[PDB]
Amino acid sequence: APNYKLTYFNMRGRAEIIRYIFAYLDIQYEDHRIEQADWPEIKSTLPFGKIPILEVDGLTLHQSLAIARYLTKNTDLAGNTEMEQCHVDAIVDTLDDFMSCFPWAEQDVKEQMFNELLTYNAPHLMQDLDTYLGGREWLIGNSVTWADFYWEICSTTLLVFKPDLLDNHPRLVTLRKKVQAIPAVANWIKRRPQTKL
Amino acid sequence: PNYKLTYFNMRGRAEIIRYIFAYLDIQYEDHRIEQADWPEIKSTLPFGKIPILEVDGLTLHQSLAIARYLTKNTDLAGNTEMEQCHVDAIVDTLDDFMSCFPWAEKKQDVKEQMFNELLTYNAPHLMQDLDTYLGGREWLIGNSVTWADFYWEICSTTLLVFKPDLLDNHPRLVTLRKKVQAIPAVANWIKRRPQTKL
Ligand SMILES: Cc1cc2ccccc2c(-c2ccc(C(=O)NCCN3CCOCC3)cc2)n1
Ligand SMILES: Cc1cc2ccccc2c(-c2ccc(C(=O)NCCN3CCOCC3)cc2)n1
Ligand SMILES: N[C@@H](CCC(=O)N[C@@H](CS)C(=O)NCC(=O)O)C(=O)O
Ligand SMILES: N[C@@H](CCC(=O)N[C@@H](CS)C(=O)NCC(=O)O)C(=O)O
Ligand SMILES: [Mg+2]
Repeated sequence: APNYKLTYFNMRGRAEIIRYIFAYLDIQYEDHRIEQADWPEIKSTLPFGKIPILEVDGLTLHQSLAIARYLTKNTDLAGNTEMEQCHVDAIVDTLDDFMSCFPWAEQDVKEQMFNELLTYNAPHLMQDLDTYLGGREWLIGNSVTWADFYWEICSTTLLVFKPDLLDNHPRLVTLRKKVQAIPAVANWIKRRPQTKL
Repeated sequence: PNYKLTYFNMRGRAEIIRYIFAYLDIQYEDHRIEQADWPEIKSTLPFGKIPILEVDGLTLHQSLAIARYLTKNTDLAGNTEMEQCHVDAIVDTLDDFMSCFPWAEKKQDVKEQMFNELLTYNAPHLMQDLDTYLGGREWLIGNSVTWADFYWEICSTTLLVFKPDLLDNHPRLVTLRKKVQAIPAVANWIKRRPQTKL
C-alpha cells in the first residue's frame, strides 16, 4: 500500500470521484483540503497549476479522471472488458464535458450561462442517459463501475442548481440510490465535510 | 472489425482516431457528413454528438475514450500503468484547453473575442507548462511515442492556424511536432487526408 495525498479545495467538486474510489477500495489516504485564501502560492508550485493533484510516494499526479482511471485499473470498479472500459470512459467524459461547460470561476454572465445549460442541455443529457441505461442495473455491464459513482456525484451537484432535474427520470434516481446504498459509499457520504459543491 | 467513423469533414475531434487507425494500419470507413445532413443524423447518435465509431453493429462515442480503446495493448499506449496515467493526463490537459474555445459560436465577433483572449492570455502559460514537462526528453511520456504525442501535434496544428507564433519560445515542442509528422504512417496520412482548415 503506497502513500497517497489528495490536494483540493474544501468541497466535493472534481476531487470527489477520487474520494469515492479510495473509500470503496478501502485505501487509506490523506484528504488535504486547502483554504480558498491559500490557492495563489499553491497554484504557482504545481506543474500545470490546477487541482486536484494526487501525490503517490513523492510523485505528483494530476487530472482527476486520469487519476480515477489509474486507481481503478485491475479492480472491480474498472469494467470487465476493453469494450466496457470504453463505455466507462465515454460516460465519464460525457458527464465531465457537461459539468465543464458551467462557468464555475466567473458574475451576472455566470447566472445566464447556468440557466442556458440547465434549461436547454440538461433535460437532453438526462433523456440520453436514461435511454443509454435502459433496463440495466448499472451504466456499464452487470456490476458497479466508477462511471456509476460519477453519475451519482455529478447529479448531486446538478440537483443543487436544478432541483427538478430527475423528476421525470426515476430510473436515473434508482441508479443514484444504488450507488448510495453501497456501504463504503454511504459511509463516506455521512462522514465527509458537508459542502454545497 | 468493420469500423465506421462518423464526423464532420474536418480534422477536429476525430483526427486523433484517424491518426491511430493510420499508425496501426487498420481499415475503416472515414464517413464525413455535411452540415445540412446534421439534423437527421444527430437524433440517431447516443448523446447527440460526434465523432462516433461503429464497430460490428455497436456504437461507441467520445473521441478520447475511443482513442484509448484503440491503443490498448499497442505501442501507442504507455509502457506501464503509471505512464498510461501520464498519457491520459496530458491528453485531458490538451483537450481541456481546446474545449474552452467556442468552436460552434455563431456570433463571429464574440467568437473572435474569446479566441483572442485564450490565445494571448492563456495559451502561453500552457505552452510553458508543456515545455517544462517535456524538458530534454524525446517524447512526452516514456521512451517512445504514445498517442499523447499524436494529440499534441494534432491540437498544436490547429492552434498554430490562429496563433502562428505560439511556439516561438518553445523549439523543443516544435521538434516534437516534426518527429510525429515524420512517422511514416502519420506522414502518409497527412498526405492522404482531405485538406481542411480545421
Ligand atoms: C462533481 C463536479 C464535477 C465537475 C466536473 C467538471 C467541472 C467541474 C465539476 C465540479 C465543480 C468544480 C468546481 C466548482 C467550484 O465551485 N469552483 C469554484 C472554485 N472556488 C475555489 C475556492 O474559492 C472560490 C472558487 C463547482 C463544481 N464538480
Ligand atoms: C484538433 C481539435 C481538438 C479539439 C479538442 C477539443 C475541442 C475541439 C477540438 C477541435 C475542433 C473541433 C471543432 C471545430 C469546429 O470548427 N467546429 C464547428 C463545428 N461545425 C459547425 C457547423 O459546420 C460544420 C462544423 C474546430 C476545432 N479540434
Ligand atoms: N480536467 C481537470 C480540470 C482541473 C481544474 O481546472 N480544476 C480547477 C478546480 S475545480 C482549477 O484548478 N482551477 C483553478 C485555477 O486554474 O487556478 C481535472 O479534472 O483535474
Ligand atoms: N468530448 C466529446 C465532444 C463531442 C462534441 O461536442 N463534438 C461536437 C463536434 S466537434 C458536436 O457533436 N457538436 C455538435 C452538436 O452538438 O450538435 C468528444 O471528444 O467526442
Ligand atoms: Mg475531458
